[PDB]
Amino acid sequence: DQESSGFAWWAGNARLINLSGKLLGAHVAHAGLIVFWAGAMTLFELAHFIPEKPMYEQGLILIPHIATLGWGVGPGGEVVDTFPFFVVGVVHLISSAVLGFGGVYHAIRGPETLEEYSSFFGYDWKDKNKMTTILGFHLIVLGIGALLLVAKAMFFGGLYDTWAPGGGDVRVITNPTLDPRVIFGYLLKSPFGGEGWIVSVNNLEDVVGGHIWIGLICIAGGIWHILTTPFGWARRAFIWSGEAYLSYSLGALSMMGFIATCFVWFNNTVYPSEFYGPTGPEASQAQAMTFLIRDQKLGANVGSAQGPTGLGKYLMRSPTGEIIFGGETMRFWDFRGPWLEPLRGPNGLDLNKIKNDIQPWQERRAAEYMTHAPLGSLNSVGGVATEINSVNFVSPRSWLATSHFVLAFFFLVGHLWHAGRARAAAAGFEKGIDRESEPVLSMPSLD
Amino acid sequence: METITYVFIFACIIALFFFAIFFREPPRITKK
Amino acid sequence: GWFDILDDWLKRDRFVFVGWSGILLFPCAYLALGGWLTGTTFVTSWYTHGLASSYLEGCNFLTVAVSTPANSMGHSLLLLWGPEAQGDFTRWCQLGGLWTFIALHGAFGLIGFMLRQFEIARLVGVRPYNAIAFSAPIAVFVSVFLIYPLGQSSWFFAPSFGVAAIFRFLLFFQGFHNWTLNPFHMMGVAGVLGGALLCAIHGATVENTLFQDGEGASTFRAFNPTQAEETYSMVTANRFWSQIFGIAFSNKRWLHFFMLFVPVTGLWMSAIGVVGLALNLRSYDFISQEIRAAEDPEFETFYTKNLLLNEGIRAWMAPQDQPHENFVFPEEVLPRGNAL
Amino acid sequence: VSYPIFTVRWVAVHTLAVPTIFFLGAIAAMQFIQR
Amino acid sequence: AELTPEVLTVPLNSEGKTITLTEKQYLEGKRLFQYACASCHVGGITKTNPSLDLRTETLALATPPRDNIEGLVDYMKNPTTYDGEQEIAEVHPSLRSADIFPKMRNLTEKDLVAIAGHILVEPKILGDKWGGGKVYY
Amino acid sequence: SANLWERFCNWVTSTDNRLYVGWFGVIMIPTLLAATICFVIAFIAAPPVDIDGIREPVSGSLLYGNNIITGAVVPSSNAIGLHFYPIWEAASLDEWLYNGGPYQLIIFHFLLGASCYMGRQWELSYRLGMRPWICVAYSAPLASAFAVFLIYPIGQGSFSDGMPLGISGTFNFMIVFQAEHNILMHPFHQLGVAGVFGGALFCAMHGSLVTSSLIRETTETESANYGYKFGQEEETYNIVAAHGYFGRLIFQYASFNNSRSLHFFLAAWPVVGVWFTALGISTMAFNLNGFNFNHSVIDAKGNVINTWADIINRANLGMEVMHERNAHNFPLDLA
Amino acid sequence: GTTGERPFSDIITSVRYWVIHSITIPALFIAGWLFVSTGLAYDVFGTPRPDSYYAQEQRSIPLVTDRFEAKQQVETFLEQLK
Ligand code: CLA
Ligand code: CLA
Ligand code: CLA
Ligand code: CLA
Ligand code: CLA
Ligand code: CLA
Ligand SMILES: C=Cc1c(C)c2cc3nc(c4c5[nH]c(cc6nc(cc1[nH]2)C(C)=C6CC)c(C)c5C(=O)[C@@H]4C(=O)OC)[C@@H](CCC(=O)OC/C=C(\C)CCC[C@H](C)CCC[C@H](C)CCCC(C)C)[C@@H]3C
Ligand SMILES: CC1=C(/C=C/C(C)=C/C=C/C(C)=C/C=C/C=C(C)/C=C/C=C(C)/C=C/C2=C(C)CCCC2(C)C)C(C)(C)CCC1
Ligand SMILES: CCCCCCCCCCCCO[C@@H]1O[C@H](CO)[C@@H](O[C@H]2O[C@H](CO)[C@@H](O)[C@H](O)[C@H]2O)[C@H](O)[C@H]1O
Ligand SMILES: [Cl-]
Repeated sequence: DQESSGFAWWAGNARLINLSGKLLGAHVAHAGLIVFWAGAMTLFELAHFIPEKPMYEQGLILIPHIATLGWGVGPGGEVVDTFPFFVVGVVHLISSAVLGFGGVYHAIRGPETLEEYSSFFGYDWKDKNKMTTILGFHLIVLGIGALLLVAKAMFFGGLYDTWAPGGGDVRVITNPTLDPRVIFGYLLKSPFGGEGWIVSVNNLEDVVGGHIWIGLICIAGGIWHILTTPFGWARRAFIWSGEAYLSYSLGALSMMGFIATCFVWFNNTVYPSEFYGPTGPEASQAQAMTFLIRDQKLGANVGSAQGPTGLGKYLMRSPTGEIIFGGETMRFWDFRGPWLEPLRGPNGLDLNKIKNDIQPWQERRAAEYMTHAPLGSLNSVGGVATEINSVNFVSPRSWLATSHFVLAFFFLVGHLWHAGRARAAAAGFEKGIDRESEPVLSMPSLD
Repeated sequence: METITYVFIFACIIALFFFAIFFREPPRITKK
Repeated sequence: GWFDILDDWLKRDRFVFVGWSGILLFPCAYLALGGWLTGTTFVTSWYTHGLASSYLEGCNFLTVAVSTPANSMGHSLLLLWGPEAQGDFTRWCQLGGLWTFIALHGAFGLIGFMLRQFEIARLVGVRPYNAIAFSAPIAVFVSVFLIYPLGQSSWFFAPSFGVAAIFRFLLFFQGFHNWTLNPFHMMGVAGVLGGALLCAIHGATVENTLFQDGEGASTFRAFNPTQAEETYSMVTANRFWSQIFGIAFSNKRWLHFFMLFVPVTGLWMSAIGVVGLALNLRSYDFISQEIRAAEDPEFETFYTKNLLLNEGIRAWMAPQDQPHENFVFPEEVLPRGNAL
Repeated sequence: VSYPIFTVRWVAVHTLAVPTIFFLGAIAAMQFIQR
Repeated sequence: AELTPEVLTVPLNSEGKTITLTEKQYLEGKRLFQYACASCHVGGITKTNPSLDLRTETLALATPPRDNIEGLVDYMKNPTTYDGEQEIAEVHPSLRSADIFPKMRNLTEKDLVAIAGHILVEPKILGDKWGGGKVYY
Repeated sequence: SANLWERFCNWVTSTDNRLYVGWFGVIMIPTLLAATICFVIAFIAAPPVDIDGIREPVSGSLLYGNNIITGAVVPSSNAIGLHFYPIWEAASLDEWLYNGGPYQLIIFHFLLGASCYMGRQWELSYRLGMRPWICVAYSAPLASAFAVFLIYPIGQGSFSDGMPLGISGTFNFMIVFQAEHNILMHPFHQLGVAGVFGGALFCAMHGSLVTSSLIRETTETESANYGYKFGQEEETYNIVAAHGYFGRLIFQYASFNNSRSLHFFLAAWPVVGVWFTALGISTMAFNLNGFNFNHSVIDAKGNVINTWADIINRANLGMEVMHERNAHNFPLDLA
Repeated sequence: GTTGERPFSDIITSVRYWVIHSITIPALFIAGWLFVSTGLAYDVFGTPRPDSYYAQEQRSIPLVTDRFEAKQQVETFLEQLK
């Protein structure tokens, strides 16, 4: 049916731009690979998982995702039951077979096109309505999902709240922030130091609350598109084609990819330092904690200690007056964390609490996190580039963040590429300048 | 004295830029 | 006459053209490549640099290398049958005979190859600008792997053949010669960096300024291997750049000559800079800067900063990097900032 | 056509082909040396 | 140039008596030392307090003496300050505090002996490297 | 008036402008004029900047003792970190020039405009009926400025760790980088140099092959260039003679005969390589550094047998141990 | 577009080819393998065995210090059971 007199081999999948049916097998077969992975990897992680040892010290990145939703863990991120892990893993792994079946089926047996084998499923790219509608269906499926989380947290068990009053623990959220003024406030937050935008979310109420809003707002738009067609501008503005639509979704993922990179790198809440590693700033903070703690025991008055530059070996002031840790760590004075907060006063680190309220669990927390900063090599040798071999470790936060910046990036190229193609395809010149009517040749010389 | 020399050459390169962009030889087709 | 028969045979059009040049090229080119591949996996650099340097010892593709000879050897050609090795092969290996082997052989191999271009050019009847161009890489190899160490104490300070073993050559040059601050190295990079730009930029300008000569999307097939019309709108390209950059080509003959010039000139300059580093005639400091830094302790530029980085590189490396000097730097003498 | 066997191309191909495999064999063996 | 049983002969107790480890214990210690120490004691130093190292001499002047299997072993069970005038099991991994330092839960007397042996054997092989820091890398 | 705004949009978008001020241009032209104008003044007259937040001003402008090679525009303070520092955030300019305010005003406007510059490289191609993608080639060098001016700082927690705007200031960025990340030992940088070396290489190959196989139409004492007229129908060189020579240098199937496949390769190589180099800096911005083979090969007793990888570590320690003399107060460099 | 040589494609497909190389290729492989595994390579290249970098006690390097009497000096380094 389709061969070189369609597209070139290495652009093969573009030969499916107009075979709805087969183009469905792909998406159903692909969606299989993701479940397969998710499932197959979880079991791989669990197969190697050692209960009495930090998750971040085991190259885990899925078990910690489950742990956050309050599963198999308890006080301080202590692993209680590995069953929920095994479950989530096998279930996915199975569903991968189910989906994979459909994919293979729709791509090599079933109808090569859909429009005729059922007009409901068959579709037309330029069919502004079918499009607005299918989009509408998916906008609801995703919306239900957003609530599927709100449920697990409020009814089915909770989530891992590291800020837990009694100290990190699985907690049931029964008071989601629904106040729009606050929820949407986040979107109006600067993305720079301090005000961190979305990534500044720091308590589960907002997380849960906000997801409540998204679920509804999302399904609402799902119905709205089901029941409509793009207006006028919406039409005189966009390009309506198979590629153009792709592109738009490409640029969309890219952006979400960058936002994700920063979330796992900066956020403490939805990414508990207990399962992942300590954050970049969190670790630099802990070094200051550790040594202010040490030397203070040797009889040093941290409050008045003067360092080489005359700035304050242990404590100094930020640009707006607050008391922070000194040293290069002055750049991370925006770090907040369960272990360190009880030392903060209304003006920042309180010299009295630091002087006699430091608790042992904090001293060892600071020590732990200090010696587990997110520094490591490709071959997984934890530490600074000049370090010695021995401690095989690279923070999950480093792995996640890099992988996703690469993907996020290439996708932005993907966007540019597929969008550039769509605009030339539409107007129609994505295959060359018309030897005959060469546009440039009809334009006045600027010379 | 040095500052002046550095800025001068710079100022000269920018002048060049101008003339190069706006005072090139109009690029003529076929009959050249 | 046999000569013309010998010729006849050589200049015969095979799969892999031999030619008179080949009589020099292939023997060498293969020996050079061979010696490397040999040492990389079998010979060590223990008796030479106190370093493991082959797969057989545990090195991976990055850490392996054919290390230079001892500093004792000096500039000795280190011939298999010379005063050093004395005909013995294994000793030769342990004294780094394999370095001058790869070096000197590959050297002739670059001569042979350029000659080849010259010979094949002549036969096929085309202009030799492919040979002129290749002078650039010769210069680099010649000045760096030969002229340089010829100015130093011995072959020991020439770049050792290997991946990592080359990175230290880089770090060394920063630390000891403050090479990055050299006008010639800069031109060098301006050319290589600028050359890799023309490359990319011209390529894209062509692929996105093409005429349609086919009905397919994959426009590759739509090309006439047999000349005729220009395959891309040279006229459109001109207008594009003339409006986005302000300047734009308009004489493919020049646009292409320019592409030969930029990177070949760059490498030539980077060579001269090194020919000067041989005598240690480096571009290390700016005297006016040093004088002000001496009298005034609060004057600080990104330059002074760098020089301190060099001091550290030299002090912390010199010991295991120049074994023949039996350096011993007490912990208290080692330059270091606070805490680190 | 009636193509020959031992040709110039063949020689070359082996000068690189033969040693290579001999090395890949050597190296493959090193993966087991220890201490 | 090898790890002879001659090198694996390290002091067992304070009264001169010695014990001889085996290439199995050694490797095993080395593995355990990585599992529960490297984190902070990589290469014989101490990241969260660079003033105290694992150099045998340092352990010799410790109080009580911690430069023999018996010593280090006690330490891994009930840790103290260099003068021994204060127990630190609360902020230093040890058996009496495995609830706080899980990595120490598995650890059995067999394991503690290996880790201890490693500490006395390493400097024997590496020498100055073991104690010092980056200066010796 | 057919309608002012209707007209405006026709001018902006006009393909008859000497310089195509596009839609993207409307953002570009201003941001780029600010970046450029602020830079030039800074570089010439700005006063010392406390780059490391330790009250130890680094003067990098001509009028304050620098020359073209040393001079630079210094990065915002470390006291500032990633915080936004617009002029209206300072009690005074004196305060703004001391904390390295100019740096941000410049990097932000530049990065902004240089992106639109890409957006424009698309637009004009559209208004002219030519295929897009050129702008995608320019995504590589841009994706680098981004990596070196923004990603790395975001990753490291401060703009003071972004690459300075000056010659020597850049060498500083490099030398230190190497020490903290051992970049030379990272796959992505290597791919980077392959692309750059390769590019220059290929740039020379093409350049010569073509120039050497030009059809004669010029005198013996006449510039061989005149043999070409702007707006020619047929080609100016024998791409069949070119391929004929190059195919014999190496061997036929290892040589291009399709000008389109030649030029795709010519563009693909450097752009792909630089893409990786940019991803390298953007990746080592989260501390996933190069291979660490320190003390890998050890002998039968346990002794450490050095490799060139170790000689590299010493050179790195020298850099580590000496950079930022007075900025560190603790053991580990986690920032 | 052609020269005398028999089009690789044909050869890499000829059952004769494999009938020959299924023997030849693994042949060469097993040879080199043995070259390493029999310790022969170590002697052909004077490369130290894991237990031959230093003498038991010594921690010094066998650095060759003078060209002409180098070979002689190297031999002595092997002496101290290095
Ligand atoms: C959202 C996902 C997405 C989707 C659905 C598409 C879909 C499509 N793309 Mg786009 N693309 C994307 C993202 C996406 N792309 C991104 C992020 C980029 C930037 C790099 C591109 C760049 C791109 C280009 C440059 C081209 C397309 C083309 C096409 C069309 C044909 C497909 C094809 O050529 O397959 C054939 C696929 C291959 C030959 C596979 C190449 C393999 C990759 C490069 C290796 C990745 C490495 C891997 C991770 C390593 C594993 C190790 C290995 C040893 C096993 C198709 C409509 C083509 C077209 O004609 O345009 C309309 C085309 O030329 N795409
Ligand atoms: C994309 C996200 C992602 C992330 C963040 C991780 C993260 C992690 N993985 Mg997982 N993994 C993934 C996807 C991912 N993985 C997939 C898709 C698979 C199936 C193949 C696996 C299979 C897998 C296994 C089997 C294992 C891990 C392990 C690990 C952990 C150790 C990392 C490591 O050792 O890397 C080392 C890896 C590299 C240095 C490879 C870099 C490769 C890059 C992407 C290639 C760049 C080339 C480019 C594409 C070339 C194209 C150019 C051309 C077109 C011109 C780490 C937590 C390990 C673990 O759990 O042990 C503790 C482990 O054993 N992973
Ligand atoms: C994400 C993965 C992916 C997916 C889902 C598809 C999907 C598809 N491709 Mg694309 N393709 C891909 C990657 C992918 N491709 C890549 C990387 C390249 C570049 C090398 C191409 C190049 C390409 C070309 C050149 C062409 C396609 C075509 C097609 C379509 C027809 C399928 C076909 O020809 O079967 C042929 C059938 C077989 C020979 C059988 C293969 C075996 C099956 C599919 C796998 C069984 C899987 C598993 C082992 C069993 C599960 C069983 C269990 C559930 C019980 C189909 C929509 C064709 C098209 O345009 O459609 C008309 C076409 O011409 N593709
Ligand atoms: C991506 C989603 C997807 C989509 C859109 C389609 C679409 C289509 N399929 Mg395929 N299919 C899929 C996945 C999908 N399939 C998978 C994974 C498999 C493997 C099991 C198959 C196996 C398959 C077969 C064997 C056949 C089709 C056929 C068809 C076509 C006829 C319609 C039909 O079967 O109605 C079926 C009837 C319904 C409308 C009821 C479905 C309701 C189920 C029980 C619930 C699903 C629940 C869902 C998971 C949750 C959403 C709820 C949420 C909103 C709250 C249609 C084009 C037929 C065909 O080729 O004819 C042209 C056919 O014979 N499909
Ligand atoms: C993600 C899924 C999704 C998708 C793909 C679409 C897609 C579409 N929507 Mg729907 N919509 C959705 C979800 C979705 N919608 C939901 C959940 C709701 C309920 C709130 C709506 C409500 C909705 C309405 C009320 C309308 C649409 C319309 C449209 C169409 C044109 C939109 C447009 O021109 O935007 C481009 C818009 C602009 C010119 C404004 C650019 C300014 C943005 C908002 C700010 C700058 C962005 C910045 C980069 C982001 C940073 C974050 C910020 C908070 C600071 C398009 C088909 C329109 C239509 O035609 O209806 C049928 C329309 O009137 N949608
Ligand atoms: C034809 C190409 C060729 C060339 C140019 C070279 C060149 C070189 N080889 Mg290589 N070599 C080659 C092929 C080639 N080789 C091949 C195929 C092999 C594998 C067998 C080798 C194996 C090899 C080894 C094992 C060694 C070299 C070495 C060398 C270098 C110095 C050797 C020397 O002093 O020669 C002197 C030159 C001549 C013998 C030419 C004499 C020519 C005249 C016309 C003949 C007169 C002869 C007559 C008897 C004299 C009358 C005078 C009377 C007073 C006695 C030199 C760079 C050495 C090295 O690399 O050192 C570090 C080394 O050890 N080569
Ligand atoms: C480091 C990067 C770099 C490499 C690896 C490289 C490589 C090559 N360039 C060639 C050509 C060219 N390069 C050119 C311009 C440039 N080339 C550049 C940069 C490079 N060029 C730059 C920057 C330019 C612009 C000035 C031109 C104009 C040409 C050509 O015409 C030619 C070609 O054919 O194009 C494809 C090929 C010549 C082959 C040959 O002579 O075989 C025969 C000789 C042999 C095999 C002897 C090798 C001997 C050397 C001296 C010893 C090396 C030692 C070991 C074998 C190598 C391992 C060591 C490393 C790990 C460090 C070769 C593939
Ligand atoms: C179309 C196409 C394609 C694609 C494909 C795809 C995409 C596929 C998929 C597929 C899939 C997606 C599949 C899946 C499957 C699955 C399965 C088959 C599963 C199973 C499972 C199980 C069995 C489980 C269980 C268990 C447990 C629970 C535990 C223990 C162990 C075990 C494992 C046993 C290609 C490219 C080739 C080509 C062209 C065409
Ligand atoms: C291309 C456009 C060119 C026109 C633009 C205007 C450029 C003007 C640049 C300033 C040139 C003068 O720059 C200035 O020169 C004088 C010497 O003459 C230097 O010397 C100055 O400091 C020294 C002490 O260090 C004093 O003893 C001296 O009296 C004082 O003039 C200044 O430190 C330098 O800043
Ligand atoms: Cl510095």
